[PDB]
Formats: sequence, C-alpha cells, structure tokens
Amino acid sequence: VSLAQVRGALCGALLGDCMGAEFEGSDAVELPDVLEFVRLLEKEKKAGTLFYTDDTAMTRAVIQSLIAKPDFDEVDMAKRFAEEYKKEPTRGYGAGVVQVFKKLLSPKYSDVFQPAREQFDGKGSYGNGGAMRVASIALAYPNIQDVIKFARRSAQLTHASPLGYNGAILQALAVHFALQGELKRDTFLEQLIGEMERIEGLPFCSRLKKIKEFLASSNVPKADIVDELGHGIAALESVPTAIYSFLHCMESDPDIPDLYNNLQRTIIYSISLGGDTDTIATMAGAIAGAYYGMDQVTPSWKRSCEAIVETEESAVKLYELYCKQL
Ligand SMILES: N=C(NCCC[C@H](N)C(=O)O)N[C@H]1O[C@H](COP(=O)(O)OP(=O)(O)OC[C@H]2O[C@@H](n3cnc4c(N)ncnc43)[C@H](O)[C@@H]2O)[C@@H](O)[C@H]1O
Ligand SMILES: [Mg+2]
Ligand SMILES: [Mg+2]
Repeated sequence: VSLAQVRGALCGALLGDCMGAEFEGSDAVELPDVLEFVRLLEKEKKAGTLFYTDDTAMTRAVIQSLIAKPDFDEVDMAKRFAEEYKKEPTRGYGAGVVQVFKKLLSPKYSDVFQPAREQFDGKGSYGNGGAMRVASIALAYPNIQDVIKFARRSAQLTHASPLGYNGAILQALAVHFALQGELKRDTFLEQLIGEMERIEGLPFCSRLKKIKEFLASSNVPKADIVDELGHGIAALESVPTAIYSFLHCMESDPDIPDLYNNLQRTIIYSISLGGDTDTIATMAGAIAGAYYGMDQVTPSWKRSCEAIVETEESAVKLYELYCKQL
C-alpha cells in the first residue's frame, strides 16, 4: 500500500462529498447538470469554493481519533463526534443522529453505545452515516479482522441496527480490498461476497449478487440501478450503489467523456444517479481513490475543496499509522 493510495482515498472522499453536496436529495439531477457543474468548477478562479458536509466533518473526527488513539478508542471517537456536532451543527446531519450527539454531550450516559441503541424505538438507525465516514478504518488497519471489528464499533456509536453497521463494514471492506494492488473486478466482488456471507450469515449479499449480474450486462439504464440497488439515505440503498459505481467506472461509460479519468468518471457517474449524492459519491470516491491513487486526483478538481490541504496532511498521518501497524 502506497502513500498515493491513502491520499487518493481521502481526497476522493472529499471530492465526492464536496461535489455531490449541491445535488443531494435532488429529484431533478441528471448527467447534463453534473457535466456542466464540472466544466464550470474547473474554470473557477478562486480555490475552495465547495464546502464539505457532515460526511467529511465526521470523517475528520474519525481520523483525528485514529491519530490520537491508534489502538482504537471508541470513547475518544464518540467525544469527537459529539463535539464536532456541537461546534458546526449545520454541516448537514441526519434528523435522527442529532439526538445521539445530544445524549453523548449530556451527563446521563456512561455507555457511549447506548444512545445509538435507543434510536428509532430501540431498533437503531439503518442510515448510511456509519458508512459515510468509515473509509479511514481501512486506511489505518492492514489486518482485515481489525477493519471489520473497528468499522462495526465506529458505526455502532450512531448506528445500532445491523443494516447500519453491516453497511459500514461493507464500505470499509470495499476500501480495504481496493487498497490491495489493483484487483480485477471479479476478484474484488468475490472478496466482498465472501466476507459479507460470513458476516451476515442476507440483504447486503443479495445486492452484491445483483451487482455481479449488472456488471455482466451492457448499457444498464440509471433507472434499473436506482430501482434495484437504490440511491437512498439507508445504508442498504447506498453502500452497494457506491460499490457498483466504482466497479462500473473501471471501464468507459458512453455518456461520460473519456477525457475524465476513472476516479473523475466514478464521481460524475455517482452524482448522476441522484438521491443521496454526496454520500454515494463520497463512498464511491473513497473506494476509487484507494484503487487508482492520488495520480487521478487532479489539481483543478482538488483545489475546489474546502480543507484539501488539511486532508492531504491527514492522509500522510494515516499512512504512517498503517505502516507502523505492519
Ligand atoms: N442528512 C442529510 N441530508 C438531508 C438534508 C440536510 C439539511 N441540508 C440539513 O442541514 O438539515 N445527509 C447526511 O445524512 C445522511 C446519513 O444520515 P445518518 O445515517 O447519519 O442519519 P440518521 O441515523 O438520522 O438516519 C437518516 C434517516 O434515515 C431514516 N431512518 C434510519 N433508520 C431508521 C429506522 N430504523 N426507522 C425509520 N427511519 C429510519 C430516518 O428518516 C432518519 O432521519 C447522509 O446522506 C449525509 O450526507
Ligand atoms: Mg452530507
Ligand atoms: Mg448524503
């Protein structure tokens, strides 16, 4: 695993969040809007015109916890989540998860997992908020067993439903396997299916099997992807879609100009799917970034993003943590 890959993953996550943010929840977004957006963005004279959202706010909190406590400290991490919320509450947090932060900030809970368990009448959140921030677990911990147990724990601080935390594990594993050289598309899916069959044993495996079917077809319409995989706030309806976006964009897409590289193509395609665009693109962007590396994060794109320099600095620190774990 190279510095290029860790850098790529975090910068890809940042780009996906920043670029996807203006379209999130849009019923009307289609590819022409996204292509226009990109060509305008590339000519913007001022840097830093795209602000990040909760997806990145929580990512940065995860990273600062991993650097402060590299053996993984869920109490430290919970505190950083709640304090980040308190400091910048308008970044775009889910309507449910705010109550978790409020309870963590209160004196009443000793068990930092207990607020999450109380969400949605004790069923817990099945939102994608655990998955949107989880990439860095795969960037800090080379051992897959660590990736799984820490992805799960980091997610369970807000997402107590298995759909929520298994979605976070799935996203962490997709980044993990993308880091392993440049696996062939079919090997990558086989790796993910193998792991999720064990973990769920099966909603996420079902979606991964559909993905295998889609990848074996040609010219699959957006509507079929949306209808079968989803583009929603639920982890089940967003994490597989992000994985699909990444795997699809390993090859040319006839509607996206081939002057865009694979990572750019992945982000554009993700956003073009509509729905939860900042989170699907932040997840697909983390996976693509880990896979292709920083070579595909172009200067005109990355300069557009709030906190790019801090993000690059944090990628160097995560890389050193990863190397130390070896
Ligand atoms: N929240 C948004 N965007 C909405 C607009 C934001 C607006 N601009 C603002 O500033 O307020 N995006 C971000 O949140 C998503 C991830 O949310 P997370 O999973 O962290 O949130 P939460 O746990 O609150 O769940 C989200 C919603 O899912 C439904 N839900 C979840 N579990 C449920 C359950 N067991 N039963 C019923 N409903 C459940 C609820 O509708 C929750 O409010 C990302 O997209 C991020 O970008
Ligand atoms: Mg957001
Ligand atoms: Mg979102």
